[PDB]
Amino acid sequence: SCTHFPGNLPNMLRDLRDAFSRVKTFFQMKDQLDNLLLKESLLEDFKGYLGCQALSEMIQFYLEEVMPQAENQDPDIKAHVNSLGENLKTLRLRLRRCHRFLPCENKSKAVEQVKNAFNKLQEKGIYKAMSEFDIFINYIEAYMTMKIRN
Amino acid sequence: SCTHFPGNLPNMLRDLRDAFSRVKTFFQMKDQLDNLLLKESLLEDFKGYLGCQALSEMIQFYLEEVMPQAENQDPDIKAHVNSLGENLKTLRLRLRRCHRFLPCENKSKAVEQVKNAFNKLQEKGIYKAMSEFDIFINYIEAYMTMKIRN
Amino acid sequence: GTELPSPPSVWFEAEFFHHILHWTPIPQQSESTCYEVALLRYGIESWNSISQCSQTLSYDLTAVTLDLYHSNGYRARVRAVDGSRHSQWTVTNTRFSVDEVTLTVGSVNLEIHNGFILGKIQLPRPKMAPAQDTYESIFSHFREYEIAIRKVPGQFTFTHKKVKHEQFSLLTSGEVGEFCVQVKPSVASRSNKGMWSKEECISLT
Amino acid sequence: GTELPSPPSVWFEAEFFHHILHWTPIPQQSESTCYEVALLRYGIESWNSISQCSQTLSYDLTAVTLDLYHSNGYRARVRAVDGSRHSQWTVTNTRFSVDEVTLTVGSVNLEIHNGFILGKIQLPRPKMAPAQDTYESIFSHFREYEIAIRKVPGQFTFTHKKVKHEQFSLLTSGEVGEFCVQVKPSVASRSNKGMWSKEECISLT
Repeated sequence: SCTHFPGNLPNMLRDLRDAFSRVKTFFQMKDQLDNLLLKESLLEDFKGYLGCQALSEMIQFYLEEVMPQAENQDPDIKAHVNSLGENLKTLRLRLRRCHRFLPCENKSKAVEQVKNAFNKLQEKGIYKAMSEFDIFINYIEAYMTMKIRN
Repeated sequence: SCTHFPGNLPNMLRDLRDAFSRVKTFFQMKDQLDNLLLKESLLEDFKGYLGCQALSEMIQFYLEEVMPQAENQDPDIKAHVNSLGENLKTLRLRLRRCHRFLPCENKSKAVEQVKNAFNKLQEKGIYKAMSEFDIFINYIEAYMTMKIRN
Repeated sequence: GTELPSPPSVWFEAEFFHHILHWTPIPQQSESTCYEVALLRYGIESWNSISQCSQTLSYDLTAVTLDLYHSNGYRARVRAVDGSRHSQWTVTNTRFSVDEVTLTVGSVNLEIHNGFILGKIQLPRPKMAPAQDTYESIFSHFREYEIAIRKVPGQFTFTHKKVKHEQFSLLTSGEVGEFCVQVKPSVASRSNKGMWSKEECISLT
Repeated sequence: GTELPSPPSVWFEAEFFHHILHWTPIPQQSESTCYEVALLRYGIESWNSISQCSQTLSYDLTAVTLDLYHSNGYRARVRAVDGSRHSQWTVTNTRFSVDEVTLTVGSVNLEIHNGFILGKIQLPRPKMAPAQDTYESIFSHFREYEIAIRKVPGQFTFTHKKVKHEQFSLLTSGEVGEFCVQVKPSVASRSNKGMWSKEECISLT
């Protein structure tokens, strides 16, 4: 569940950092380049209204590209790295389940029930969903006006 | 491109409705049930802060499940229905390319360049991205504080 | 023949708060025969009878659908009644929503100024319309109008202009005479049809 | 042997704005030998020499890293110099960021009230710290403290309490005597280590 986020996160970030220091020296000794990769631009995107999408992508980036390819190269830390990954997923989870921290990863209630209601029809649902396309267009047009007007 | 949306949309919704009326009678004559499927709850989600995600999902729902399975059943309108689909995609496109109408479908600039910069390294990138994990955690922790504090 | 034929078809024909139901008569109907009008509100499986017997081919369903522009529409049906026998119901093919309301204007008064004439498009304000539901309220944005101008001493030709306000102006270049105007409304996002307004001229001289 | 050995290792040891570089000496070094301290700012490929020759095993790098808590950290290196010969550079293994700053408190004064004593945790305000960069400013939230209390006439034992404010209270149940206090700070989201503060007692009697 979610206590619409009071503060359980602090410790989760700490767990993350704690999980990192066990691979810190390794990768930092290993990385002999001095240019910054996570440009402050990333931070400005995070501090931007596309932020959520920025945060989800980067998190996906590490869990899918980076961490996987790293444990790939040197299986020594493959353990400690994977653990940082589990530690990173436990973070994401607690995020997309509360206080508008990761809305850009949350399924929609209505869209689920409406999908269930449909699937529970079949032949009949394929017809009622299409014959309601006008209402659909209407809702979309409503969503839009919530931006071009009050 | 995008003129950060002045008003080119009106006509796009009209094109959509115009595209629909050519299948309206068909599906509406065919659908002999009188219960509402697109419950007003969907509208409230659209009018909710998960709205964007609600709108993207429904649009995906029609283009992937409904319209495909409908043209499936009766290929007569299979043409007119597909056209409403092209007409619906032209709508979505113009939406996720402007005035914060569909941000929940937009890639992030930073996350792209940073991915390009990485891929352009290889062995070296796998190390510099991991040795910067602390900065990462820092940006995330920054993103968070933009919600638990000013 | 032990059965009474059903109305060939039932369809709405509506203007802003002038939602009239129509239907073709059954083949060779007697005068003792009348039609029963029913009404269904989409989203609620419940048919209601508005008129148990109407000796007409139309019925003003306004009063029972005043919350149309704030709904998902209706469904109507009609069956013939003669004596104790009646027909199967004939229901409208499409769902009557705001999409089947023919747009129209209330009126268009004009004024003669200088090198031009200016007109204001008075929108329709039907009595049956609950005050909260004005035209500008329902079709909040994208309202447009087609303007047809005709020089009176002259032939039956028209100059067409397009405005995006309920107010406009027309250049009276120089010539005098009279100028007859008629407007057709639309809403740029809706594909509703519109009806040209009643002529409306003004004596420049 | 035509070469001069390099310092076994270089590592930072820092407190809030007390960023000191350390390094072990080269095996059997002469007194004519000194170390040269260099500095790199992450994100800029450019090494700078802070000290061309230091006859020590430490160097206060504060002044040249005052914008640490608003950066991505540094990298330092040291090489030995004797005559005209020097060693390869020995660089810190990790990147010195805010993660390697040992937390500490400025001071903790106490007051005797009633069934309790209350303490205020004065945070560190080093002179070298540019006014905009206060402790509460850098570690804006999640600041916590470990409190160790010791009854003076007594043995060397401690009661441990945990507070989440720079201010706290301790119940003086009844007994008199004296109460010695020491605090250890942390930030719930960071995993930085902390150093227990200097004893700080108060004469209840």
